[PDB]
Amino acid sequence: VQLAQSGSELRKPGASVKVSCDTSGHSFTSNAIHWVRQAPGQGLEWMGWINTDTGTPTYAQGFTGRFVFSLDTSARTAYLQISSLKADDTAVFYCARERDYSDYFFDYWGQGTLVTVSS
Amino acid sequence: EVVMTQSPASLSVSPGERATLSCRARASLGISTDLAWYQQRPGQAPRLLIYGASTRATGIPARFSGSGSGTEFTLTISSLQSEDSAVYYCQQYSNWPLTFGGGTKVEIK
Amino acid sequence: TQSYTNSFTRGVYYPDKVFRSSVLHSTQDLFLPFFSNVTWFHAIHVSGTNGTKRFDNPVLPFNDGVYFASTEKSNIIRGWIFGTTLDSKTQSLLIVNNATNVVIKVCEFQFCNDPFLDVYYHKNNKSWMESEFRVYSSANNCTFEYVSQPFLMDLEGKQGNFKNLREFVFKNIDGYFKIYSKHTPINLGRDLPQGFSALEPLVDLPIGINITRFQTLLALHRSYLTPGDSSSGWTAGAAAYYVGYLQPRTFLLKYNENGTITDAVDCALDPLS
Amino acid sequence: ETKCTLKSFTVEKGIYQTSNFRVQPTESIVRFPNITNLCPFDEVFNATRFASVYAWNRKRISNCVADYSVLYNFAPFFAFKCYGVSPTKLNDLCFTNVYADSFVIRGNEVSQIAPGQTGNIADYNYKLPDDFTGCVIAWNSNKLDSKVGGNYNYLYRLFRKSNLKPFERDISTEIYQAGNKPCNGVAGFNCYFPLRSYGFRPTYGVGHQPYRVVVLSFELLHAPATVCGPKKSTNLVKNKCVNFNFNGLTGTGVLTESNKKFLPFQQFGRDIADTTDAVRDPQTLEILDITPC
Repeated sequence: VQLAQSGSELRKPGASVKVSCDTSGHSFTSNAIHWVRQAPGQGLEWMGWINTDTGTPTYAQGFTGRFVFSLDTSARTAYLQISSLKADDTAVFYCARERDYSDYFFDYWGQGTLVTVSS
Repeated sequence: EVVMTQSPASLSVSPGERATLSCRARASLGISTDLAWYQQRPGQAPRLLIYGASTRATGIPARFSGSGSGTEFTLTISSLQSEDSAVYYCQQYSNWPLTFGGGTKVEIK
Repeated sequence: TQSYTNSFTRGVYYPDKVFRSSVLHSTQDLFLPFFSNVTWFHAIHVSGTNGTKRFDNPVLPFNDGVYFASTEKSNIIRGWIFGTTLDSKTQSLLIVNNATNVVIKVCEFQFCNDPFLDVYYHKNNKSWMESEFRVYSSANNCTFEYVSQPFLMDLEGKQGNFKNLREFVFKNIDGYFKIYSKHTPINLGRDLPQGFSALEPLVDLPIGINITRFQTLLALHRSYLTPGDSSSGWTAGAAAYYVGYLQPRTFLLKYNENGTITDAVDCALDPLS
Repeated sequence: ETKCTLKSFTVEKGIYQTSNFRVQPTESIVRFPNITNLCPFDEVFNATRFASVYAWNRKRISNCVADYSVLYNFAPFFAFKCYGVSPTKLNDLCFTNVYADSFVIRGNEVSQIAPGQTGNIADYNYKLPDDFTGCVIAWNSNKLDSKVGGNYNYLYRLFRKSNLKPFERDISTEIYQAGNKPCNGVAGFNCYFPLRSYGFRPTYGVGHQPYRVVVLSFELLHAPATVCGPKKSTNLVKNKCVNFNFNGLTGTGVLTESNKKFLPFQQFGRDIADTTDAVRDPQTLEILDITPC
């Protein structure tokens, strides 16, 4: 519901950005944690997820190649990496977690992290 | 794949009046009430309100009530307040090109 | 109320879906003979305080195709029922038209009691009329449906003297059902105008069965244009409900240079013909 | 040639009429019938939830155009077993009806899914006729249908009155009478509950892991076609002598255009000698004009 993520960050264009999501605060009966990207003035665009406890990423049509999915050693926190930043690639990234197994509704959500690509 | 359609694009009605948000998905054989409703306040992350056909998640106020089956879905919120001014999204988890709607911006007068 | 009148040169349709232009073609198919008589059946049921038993839907044999024509405003006549006994021991068709849909099905319908009428039957003061339904009583094992776009439509006419006369002809051979429809404008003064018009194919449906019965579902919920008399034998009246029977005749059409049919001649009417 | 058509080596003076002069055609174009709506195969091949093996769906799919060349990427199937038709020629065949069904079973009973089999799954759960035709598609689904702790979402019946009929589903719920004591219900000795639950787990090897199987049933009855193939080949030609594979013409001409105000629902032109002079265009609906060499 109110999961913790990283704070707001400023990155130069073309660099890499580090995004995290705290999840160990509760107990989840799910093997998947998802990430959501929101445009500044448009609707949501689903980006993908990474298989928790397995480490197998899942990419979308337009969110592969430059978008990197990764996990931690303890397999409790989720991280998001984006490289080759462009001026129009700025967005607010959110972390979401589902509730029940084989149930794919995002019941729990992170606090949100905003990154800016400017000078 | 499925390009999920949401209309109207934006609504701004007087507080205290039910606002129907048409959420129709291009599903030929239907979705079997596999719909989820998310409300995204500017800033913080979207919050899930309704999962499934009409039943809501734990802690979700009874004002947010939705319905629908197969292709036609409708969400009605009773007694809109100033804290409900956000953008509502609906998702169909039937197949696995997981995608959301276009997003309807709800404004408070 | 029954009356008879001539059917001079109406009841001709495009034989095949093939195109032709400026040619004289000869065909052989079921057709309505020229200068034949068509019987009129009228409905009389109005007023709430006063009234009489309606019995205004005679049931016709439907022997080897029929010709249908009626002049109304938008939706007075609705749907058609076929079958052989129209009971629970036989199958019966349930072609019903809706506001923006048409419902066609075949099933083992038991009873068809009555169209729901408030017995108010007064459109002279209040003319709010819809939502009758409840024609058949029960269904049985059947999984056939033809939910589709409605067939008959209303044509807007202004300043009076602009009404449309519908024409439907029904064909049932080799287990298939055929419907030809065409809307003829200009119905100013002649009940059956003279001239020439042609019908066009609309739909086909593989029904089957041995249909030898035909029922009409006129909506008596709020009717109008209801004169009455004791006409019988061979007289004239007013019904807005036309019935004609087809015979296997031979025709000869005069295709125009635009591809349409302008003239025709019946090959067995007159020795000159 | 004059000597050859007279069968002599000497020809007196005069004028003779030898063989005919004709321009031979070139190239070739093909078309497909006037069907455009595509078949939604993604629901059956990819679904979020699957019913039990006893609750297998018997659904009807038709009134569309099936594209079998796109389903190869929709599932990691490799077997693709077919009985009455070659796997390569499933596109250019026209069928009135298409049958689709999906259910979840254990891996050890996957090879048993075939005509002529008997036993655990071929007599109590799923049976097929001897004259079956079509194809069989199966793939592994261990990573998305198994739980390490235990998955009880799938139930299978193992006690039944007899072997159920093929093409049928038995969804009766009762306690099998397996003893002289009256098995009224609930449970008890000699009264066993037939709905044993699966225990899919990653610890299982090959045979016990949860798999997924789909079979498509066709019949070549003499009924009008409803779903067929696509394919375009050549686009069009304007002024050339070309062969045809159209929607009922198969002509050979120099068809350029028709400027006549043709009636909407009329395709094939004719003349006083009953000769085809018009073609309905499947795409632009533009009438052509037959003209010989």
